[PDB]
Amino acid sequence: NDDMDMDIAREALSAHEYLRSRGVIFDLVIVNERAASYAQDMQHALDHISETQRRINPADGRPHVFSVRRDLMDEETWSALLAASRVVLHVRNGK
Amino acid sequence: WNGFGGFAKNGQEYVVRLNGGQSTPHPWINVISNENFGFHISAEGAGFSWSRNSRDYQLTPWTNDPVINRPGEAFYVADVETGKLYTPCAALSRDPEAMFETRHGLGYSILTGVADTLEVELTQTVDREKPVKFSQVIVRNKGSKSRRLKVYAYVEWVLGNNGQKSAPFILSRHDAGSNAIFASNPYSIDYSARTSFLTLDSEASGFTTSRREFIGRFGSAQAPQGIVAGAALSGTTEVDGDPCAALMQEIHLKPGEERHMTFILGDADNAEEAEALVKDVRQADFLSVLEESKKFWTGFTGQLQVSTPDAGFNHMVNNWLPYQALACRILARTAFYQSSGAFGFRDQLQDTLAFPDLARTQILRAAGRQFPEGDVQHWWLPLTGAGVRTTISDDVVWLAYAINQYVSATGDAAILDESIPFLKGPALMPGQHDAFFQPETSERSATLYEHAALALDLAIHRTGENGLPLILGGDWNDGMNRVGVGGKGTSVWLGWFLAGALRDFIEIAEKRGDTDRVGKWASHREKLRHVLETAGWDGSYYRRGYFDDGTPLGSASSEECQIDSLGQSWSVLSGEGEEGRSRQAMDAVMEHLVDEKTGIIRLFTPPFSRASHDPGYIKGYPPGVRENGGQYTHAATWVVLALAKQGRAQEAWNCFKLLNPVNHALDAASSETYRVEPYVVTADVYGEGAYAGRGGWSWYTGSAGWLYRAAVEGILGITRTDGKLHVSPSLPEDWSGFSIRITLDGKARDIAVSRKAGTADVSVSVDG
Repeated sequence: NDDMDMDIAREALSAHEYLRSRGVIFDLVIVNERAASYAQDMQHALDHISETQRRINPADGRPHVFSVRRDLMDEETWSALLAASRVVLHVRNGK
Repeated sequence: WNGFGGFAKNGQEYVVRLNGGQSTPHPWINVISNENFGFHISAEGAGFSWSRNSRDYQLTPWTNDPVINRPGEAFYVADVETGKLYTPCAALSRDPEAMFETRHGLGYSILTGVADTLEVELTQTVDREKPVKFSQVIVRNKGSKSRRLKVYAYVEWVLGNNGQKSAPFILSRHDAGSNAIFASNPYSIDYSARTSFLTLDSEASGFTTSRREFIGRFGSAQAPQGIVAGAALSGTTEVDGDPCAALMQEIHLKPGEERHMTFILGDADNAEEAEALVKDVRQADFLSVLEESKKFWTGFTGQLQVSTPDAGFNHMVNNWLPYQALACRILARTAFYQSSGAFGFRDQLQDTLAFPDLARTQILRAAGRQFPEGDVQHWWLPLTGAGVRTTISDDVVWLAYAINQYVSATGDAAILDESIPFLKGPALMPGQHDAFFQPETSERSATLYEHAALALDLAIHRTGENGLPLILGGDWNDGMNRVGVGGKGTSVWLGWFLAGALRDFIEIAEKRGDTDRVGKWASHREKLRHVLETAGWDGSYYRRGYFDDGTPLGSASSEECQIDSLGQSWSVLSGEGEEGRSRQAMDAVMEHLVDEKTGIIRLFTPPFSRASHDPGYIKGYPPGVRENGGQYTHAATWVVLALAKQGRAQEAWNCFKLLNPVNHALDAASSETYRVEPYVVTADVYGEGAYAGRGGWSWYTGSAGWLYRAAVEGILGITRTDGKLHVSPSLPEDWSGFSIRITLDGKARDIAVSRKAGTADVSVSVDG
């Protein structure tokens, strides 16, 4: 929800691919909490770096990379997704 | 009288006695259920609660571990001053100087533990209609000084299909005005509005909804750690990684009086509905429902009573077989080993065959699931109904068998004319054997006549070049799959069964009136029987079928599956065939029956060791277990029925005594190999390898009802032909006479049968 960090995303996806290589399987979901002012810009920026990892895995459906934006999808579903996550991290409030 | 337990007379109570530390070879469970609830309790500690259906919905973890079997529900009455704990369950107390006695009755259990003059009686029962379970704890002191004790009630909340998935997403709350603990699982696929409650009929001193604080590290069920490391059970409200419920009550009992307490566990939809339920239950009484359940089970099981000289036979038939049938293949389709909560089509068709209105309800429910193409849904869910549509062949004609048997028994033609809507779906794609999807109701109503016609036409269209019905994807024995799949896999059992069904369908069609179809049925019957007597004989016994390569199955020319018994039994069970060929088939069946040393009835003499035609995944079974050349009570029940029907009664009863779990190898301690409860019938018995003589997968078997029918019609000889009870007695040489006590329409008869004939009320011949 900052748009200045633009660096923890690569570290998070690197952690995701490292853990998927180590043996454990988990889904990496990124949430855009910003409004429609720069939601499309943030989506493009994150796609430009996640397109090299969301490609289909040879012999393993869709890889464990998900991108959602709070502006479009419903607030109740957003709360449900946040609750269902076993761990929540904020780009601004930690590293 | 065994080294672990036996009966308590009348065949209505089983009492198992143990010391502190010993255990049964396997969990000796008893299942108690209702229309929309159920559980089962072992002889040393267990419990498996489910609101709507098992597997998909469950309350305690279902660890089918025969060696460990960690209990899910625990009750501790530990001492405050001394520190030595006590527990009615035998699997929790490790004190050698303890006496445990578990009584399993008709719908209830009572566990009594005596250790150092202190007596604890735990009575588990269920409430009818209202889905909820009651546990009465009675503490009795016979010493000389007043003792202070704290009663515990521990159970871990897991909801859904499997554990360690919904554990981080279970919400637990503690009621303040009511002594209750509520658990919910909003993070669920379907059952998300259901909440479970654990309640006490008095003011609970403390509560703790956490396994980390109750058991925690460095502990177990026998050593809860938190029980002895202090007593300040903190009230846990925050959601942790392990959900449970613990209630603490302080009691000070003086010698001479008994302390009574009641714990309540249940599950229901909606928070306010659960609140109303717990409010009603808290002032509801505990005994009255117990005598109500006892009276219900006594009345239902008391309709048919016997007085045969055999002590073991007088117990299974009187109460245990009908009780197991009702609690396994009627109400709760789940045991400690197999948990299949789905309504199997053939299962629901064949479960209700020894009785009256229950068969009508089951057959109408089965008719309610049918596709206009001809095929039927293999199974479905009680609520949603979303099941599967597979390529199994005999399922459609099993409904035909059920309807013709019901017509033969009752005779009411009104059931033949009922409104049953059709369904619709994506049909089938010729690259798979089954599909899930979701069936949707339609607006094309018909009656049982059109459903039977559609099923029969589907069977006719699904026929091989040799005339015998095709196997397509499989048959009753789903292990023998991958024999068809676009090929020509025929069978003789299916032909026998279809001939038996049409033998009365021609009569019912003639009564109704249809010539264009009765002519087709007559032609098909003639062709099929001509095939059977021409291409259906091996020289000394009937075959089983033919593979896609044309290699016969059930012949002596094969290296595996050389002699079968299903077709041989169904040759006379259906009714057709020659007498001499039938006798030769029975003589061949005697080959796999002579193995009295093991004491089983094998299905196929050569086990499927290697694969030559890929008869399915049976080759995956170890050689000598289940259907891989092992024993199967369902198969042998038809064998003993055929033996009784043909005339050989002495051999029939001799084989039956081998089938009866009572007086079967394990009598007191003479055969520990059996390893399974002898008061219920099992489905799998092993007779090969180092585990020869070991049973398996009891309780949840489709053989209890068939065995009851075999006893009633074959051994006892009483039958319901048309209204009046027909008596066809053939007694062995060690019974002399007996008396059958039956009730029907409120009229009770006590027919006393002597060596030849006779009746207590007045002298009359047989079939009177």
